[PDB]
Amino acid sequence: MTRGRVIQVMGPVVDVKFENGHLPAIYNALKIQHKARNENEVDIDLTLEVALHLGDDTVRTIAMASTDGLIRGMEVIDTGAPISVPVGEVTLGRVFNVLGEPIDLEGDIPADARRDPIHRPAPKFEELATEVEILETGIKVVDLLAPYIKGGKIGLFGGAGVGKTVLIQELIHNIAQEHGGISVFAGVGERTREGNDLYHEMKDSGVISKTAMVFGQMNEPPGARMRVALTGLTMAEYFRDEQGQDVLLFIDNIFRFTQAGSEVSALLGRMPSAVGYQPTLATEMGQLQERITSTAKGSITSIQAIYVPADDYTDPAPATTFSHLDATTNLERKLAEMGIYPAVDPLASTSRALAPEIVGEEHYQVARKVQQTLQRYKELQDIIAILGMDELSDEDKLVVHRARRIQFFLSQNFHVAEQFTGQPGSYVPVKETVRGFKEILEGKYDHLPEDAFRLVGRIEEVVEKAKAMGV
Amino acid sequence: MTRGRVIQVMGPVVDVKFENGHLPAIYNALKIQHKARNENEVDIDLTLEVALHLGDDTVRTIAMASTDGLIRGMEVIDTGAPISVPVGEVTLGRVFNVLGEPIDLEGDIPADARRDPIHRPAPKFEELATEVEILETGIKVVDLLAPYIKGGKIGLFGGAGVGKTVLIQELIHNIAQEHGGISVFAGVGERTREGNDLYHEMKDSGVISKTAMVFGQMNEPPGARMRVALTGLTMAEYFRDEQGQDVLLFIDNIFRFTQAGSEVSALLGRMPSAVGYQPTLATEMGQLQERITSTAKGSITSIQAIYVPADDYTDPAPATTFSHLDATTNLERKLAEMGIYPAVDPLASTSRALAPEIVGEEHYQVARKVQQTLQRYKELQDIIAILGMDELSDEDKLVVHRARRIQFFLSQNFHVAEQFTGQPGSYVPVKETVRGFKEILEGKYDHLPEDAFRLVGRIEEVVEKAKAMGV
Amino acid sequence: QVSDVGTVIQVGDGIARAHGLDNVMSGELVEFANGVMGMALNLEENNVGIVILGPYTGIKEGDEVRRTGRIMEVPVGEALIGRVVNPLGQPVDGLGPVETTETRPIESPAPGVMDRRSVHEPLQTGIKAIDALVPIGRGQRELIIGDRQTGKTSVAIDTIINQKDQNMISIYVAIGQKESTVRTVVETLRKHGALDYTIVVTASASQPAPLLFLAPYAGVAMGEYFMYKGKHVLVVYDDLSKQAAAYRELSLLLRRPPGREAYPGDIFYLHSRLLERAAKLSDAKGGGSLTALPFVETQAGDISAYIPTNVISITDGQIFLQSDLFFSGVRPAINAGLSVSRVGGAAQIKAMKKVAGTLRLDLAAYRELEAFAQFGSDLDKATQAKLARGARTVEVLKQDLHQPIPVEKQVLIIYALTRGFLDDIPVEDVRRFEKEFYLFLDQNGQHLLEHIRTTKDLPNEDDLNKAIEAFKKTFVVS
Ligand SMILES: Nc1ncnc2c1ncn2[C@@H]1O[C@H](COP(=O)(O)OP(=O)(O)OP(=O)(O)O)[C@@H](O)[C@H]1O
Ligand SMILES: Nc1ncnc2c1ncn2[C@@H]1O[C@H](COP(=O)(O)OP(=O)(O)OP(=O)(O)O)[C@@H](O)[C@H]1O
Ligand SMILES: Nc1ncnc2c1ncn2[C@@H]1O[C@H](COP(=O)(O)OP(=O)(O)O)[C@@H](O)[C@H]1O
Ligand SMILES: [Mg+2]
Ligand SMILES: [Mg+2]
Ligand SMILES: [Mg+2]
Repeated sequence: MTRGRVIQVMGPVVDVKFENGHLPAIYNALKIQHKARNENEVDIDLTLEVALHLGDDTVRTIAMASTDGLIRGMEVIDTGAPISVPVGEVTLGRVFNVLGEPIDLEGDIPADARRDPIHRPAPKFEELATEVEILETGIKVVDLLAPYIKGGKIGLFGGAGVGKTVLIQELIHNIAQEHGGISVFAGVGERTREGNDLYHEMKDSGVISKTAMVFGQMNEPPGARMRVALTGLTMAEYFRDEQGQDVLLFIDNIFRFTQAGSEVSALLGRMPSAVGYQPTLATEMGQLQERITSTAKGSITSIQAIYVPADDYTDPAPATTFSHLDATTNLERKLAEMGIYPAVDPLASTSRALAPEIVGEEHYQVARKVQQTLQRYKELQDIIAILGMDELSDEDKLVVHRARRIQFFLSQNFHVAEQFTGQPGSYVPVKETVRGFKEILEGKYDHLPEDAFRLVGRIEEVVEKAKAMGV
Repeated sequence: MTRGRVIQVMGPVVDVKFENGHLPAIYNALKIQHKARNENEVDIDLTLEVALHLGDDTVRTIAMASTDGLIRGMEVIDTGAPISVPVGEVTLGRVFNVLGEPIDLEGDIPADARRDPIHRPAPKFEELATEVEILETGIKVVDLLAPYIKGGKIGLFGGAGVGKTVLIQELIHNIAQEHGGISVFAGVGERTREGNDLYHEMKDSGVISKTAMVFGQMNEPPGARMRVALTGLTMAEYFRDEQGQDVLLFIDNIFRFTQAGSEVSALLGRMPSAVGYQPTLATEMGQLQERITSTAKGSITSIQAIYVPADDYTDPAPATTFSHLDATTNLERKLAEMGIYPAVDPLASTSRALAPEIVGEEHYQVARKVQQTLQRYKELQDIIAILGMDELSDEDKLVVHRARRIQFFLSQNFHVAEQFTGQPGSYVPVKETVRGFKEILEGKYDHLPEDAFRLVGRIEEVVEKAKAMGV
Repeated sequence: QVSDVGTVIQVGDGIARAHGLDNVMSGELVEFANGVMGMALNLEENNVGIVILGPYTGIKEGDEVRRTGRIMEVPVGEALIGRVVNPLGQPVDGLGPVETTETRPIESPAPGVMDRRSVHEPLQTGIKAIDALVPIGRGQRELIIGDRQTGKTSVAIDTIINQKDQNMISIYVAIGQKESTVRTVVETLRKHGALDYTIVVTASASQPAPLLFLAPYAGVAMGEYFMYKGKHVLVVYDDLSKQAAAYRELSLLLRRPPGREAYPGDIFYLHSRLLERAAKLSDAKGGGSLTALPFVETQAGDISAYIPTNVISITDGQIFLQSDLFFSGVRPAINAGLSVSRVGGAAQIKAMKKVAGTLRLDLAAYRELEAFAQFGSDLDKATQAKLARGARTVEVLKQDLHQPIPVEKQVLIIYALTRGFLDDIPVEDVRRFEKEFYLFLDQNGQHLLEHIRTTKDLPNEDDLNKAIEAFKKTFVVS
């Protein structure tokens, strides 16, 4: 094993030279650890990722930290293996970066902890699972309009609307309470304040003791945001293939992953394409998302909020992710145009779980009734806009009667951030919520004020709060 | 005693290679003199300017002429000094090209006259004027909506065939004859016949006595269309520096200056921006516009008629020159078509002269109310076009009825407009403009026909017009 | 003496290509043997692409550069208070050069994630609309965007001026601002008396693109030293659009590949470094705090553009200004519909949290119903009361220029019943009503607002219901 030399630097892209014979392969982890020779120099500690072979015994790499301080002629140490992250019952509760260094600040991982490669091919078709298990999320809207397939993949792609972060934060707590399985939350480009708030919330709640997270500072060079989420996937892979206990995973964003990769891929890349994006965006994203799949041994279920620039879904970067999600909540404005939040589009959001033979038709009948009563408003809203008088030239009668009032009964209050709004709330299962659904569809409480069906927990809560609120 | 030989000739861009170490500095006028050595050659006395140093003792230059007849191997003469212009009181009443040589058939300036190289740095901080006073013109719209600050900058954006030159000429008529100080007109990239049509007109009028005129027209090469503005601006800066007199400054079309870069810089080897404009567009425009400032030693009131290609205000050329003007008026082709002049946009044109603390509280009130009415009238066009007129409320029936009167009372006839039609012009005071807008505002003249307010000056003219017409 | 001396080959467009420098370290400062500065950015295989800081006329071929090994630094210190400086530190208004010697690297690591806190300290902006509807903490990153002359600079001026009775230091960074306008702003600041704490850094149009690029970094670096001291620092930008334009021009000159709309790839990795060096520092690193208000320009509020799309995803809150509303009579044209704030509630006092929790709902409902009733013929009169109340409460949310209204006087006017008291002639009463109410409180009921100042929460409403009744009786109807 010999050493290498640095030749040229452009932005975060850094070139490395090597002798013949000991040339490292692609995706190998290259590490630089020098010291200052004299006063005109500054100490540097940084690691690199191999991308290309340009011939002439040269290799083009990228960085994982700030490149300020790199000087031509440095000695480059080759490890020979891809970046490796500790796995096992050592990582439960810690806070890791892209390299695997625990910034949790309690201590440093032992040098012989089981370290596994980040990059490897996804599991093959030979054994992929097919069972459809439904998860009771405990939120009426997600359980009704498009219930989540526990084991597949769920994606709150919201078209980059405001109102996702809070939803993921609430889902963490309530789903973890539902099933105390292993949980992992990874952020590919983070509002550092939001990341710290989530860490403090988890530590206060106590669920941090049975979870593990990796945070990518959005100020880090695009190498970290390109290769961060694979750390969470690797840890989930370990916890699935080592103990069989079913694991649940979160992703804060994927579009920022694509963008951060795209910038470097175009800087050193062959040529641009699309709207200035990568040439290999589809393959890069497919190799990542295709690893999150339920298997014969165990199941991985993930929640990924997706950013969509300018609220235009024709963007290829999210447009290519649709095939990788089995339950899509197209939030868009998510009724932030109305006072309502964070409701998911009541008709556009779709999933695989909408089937009488998958959910049991006892819920499908109620889903039918709710769909029919609530879809007709916007279907005739553009007409009632002009015909907004007291006239009845339109047979929109019961739709105007119900639509807004029952849309108001599409928001939960049990564990909201009272620091952000202040309202209390109580938990609700869909099993007992179907009773309130049948009651509202048959119209027992059509005489109650519309403001009394808004921001409420359960049907008994609605009726009692309505009776108390201005009778 | 340095000599060079031409190497590479590309259109109006010419290369020269000099002796080692003895290169001329950047921005030094290079003269090419030659005599026809046979029947198959042409005499050439041509000038260049240093642009880039591109390695191996090479110099890449730009030319101020057609570059026709250059032969690879022609000898090069270096003057070692930038493009100089005759400067001082000698040039009053004269006309010059970009190079600083007269063309008015009045012989020539003596060869020993004082002269100054064009390029120079911008003023510092301590010598910038802070106070604001209003320079009034006589046109109702500019007098009221957006006053012209003396000692600031005024720009007149407009399309092709909207009337920026007419506005400039009428402003000359209104201001120049009644000021008493040095005046400078530096035509750049305009219709060439305007040179005659303005020179003989000013000679007939008499204000030619104490004016300076610089003519770089369209047919001239891109180098000339670049440097003509700088020549005129140095000629005006001399009088703002050394004599302290109040100096006026006109620029027919400063857009051509920044456009000629789009023609040259492609040959110079720079890659383009999203639009064909050069990547340095910001720097050249900034370094030119910064030399037009008010110092403790004098006052410059510059009027610069910026042209907007394709009527696109998202074009970088207008979209980045907004920050360099303290007052402006935008000319609307749509308003021009439907019979309003000078077709000054009342809602898009703004300025920092408009403030209640300066023009008066009642003046500010009148301006705000006019803007309110015009804004609502502009907004209601969708309703008017889609579902008739009398579907509005009772109030809007009067809001539109007054806005239609206002946008026509803003019209006027000009002394220059005496040549397009025989009807002469008028001269209006600001006090009576304010009072007339008031009397329209409280509906004193809503009974008069709406279309009778076109082509008037002060309110007495429209009164006597409604009197004279039988209706 | 030991050094590594280079050789300048190509000069043009403020760019110099140097060959040699066997000991060249990326990002260092270098001089061109003419007293001018320079920076090294593109360390190609056999040449160094140096970026020229300042005038480049005097440089030619053959000049030799001298290494310095100095990471690009800017002086900081307490003597900078009240100073207007070039990003290198030298003042532009004479007054003698800078005095403090403490320096910091322009490119420095951002504060760690574990060292931050849930920002729970309000900021007293003093403008009614932004105060009530879009709160600002002491470490938040609010974004302000809009069209030209929609009042963004006026909002910045009001925000910086209102800091007259707090422990705040305000840092102004005017990127691309015209020099005469910068002088006018300095004169206004001196006339209002805010130079006792303000550090203003200016970069004219005539300044080179490298300086226009480095100016915001210099400002934030100056802010960081005061941050670690334990103070609170406010940093206000200008024309990050022009900052991005300058960086795009530089990247195109250095022959880097261009991305979409000619912007280089690392624009986002640049803006993230620019913005994410502001937060709240816990006691573990000193109880400091720093908030920033980057500004972005746009055409008619069109947020489809690449730079606004890159910026809005970073900032914790976006403030929209629209000339459409601004010409309509809403002088502080805060578009309350599309303006959000990810620190809502926790950035408002225990009184504003009580009173303003319904005002945004009422305004949204007013716009919701008036969208249906953009025409007022044969409307359903049952819902018209809320339309009237929204119309007569939106009138409250505006104030004139150079008028900082204190939160204590603001909370009474935006009280959840003050949005719903008499309003006998609301179309014209309320404007003079609020001024006469402030004078009435300051001459008669100063104790009422003294309780609000001392408690940060509402007193018993009857104790102030009496004052409201007395003021209604005394005030002359209109
Ligand atoms: N104030 C005005 N009164 C009457 N007619 C006007 C007025 N302004 C413009 N016009 C009409 O519009 C025409 C515009 O002529 P002008 O040469 O000024 O065009 P322009 O828009 O400045 O374009 P360019 O400079 O490219 O020729 C005039 O010839 C005249 O017919
Ligand atoms: N709320 C307001 N009250 C009073 N005057 C205002 C208000 N907003 C803007 N103005 C005035 O309108 C003009 C707007 O200019 P200003 O530079 O302050 O705005 P801007 O949107 O920041 O513009 P710029 O494009 O230069 O950044 C000024 O004359 C200012 O005095
Ligand atoms: N569940 C919710 N309940 C109430 N307000 C909400 C909710 N979700 C979002 N909001 C509104 O949006 C803000 C938070 O938006 P956030 O979810 O952080 O946006 P993003 O996902 O784009 O980061 C809150 O302060 C509030 O104004
Ligand atoms: Mg988020
Ligand atoms: Mg014309
Ligand atoms: Mg402004």
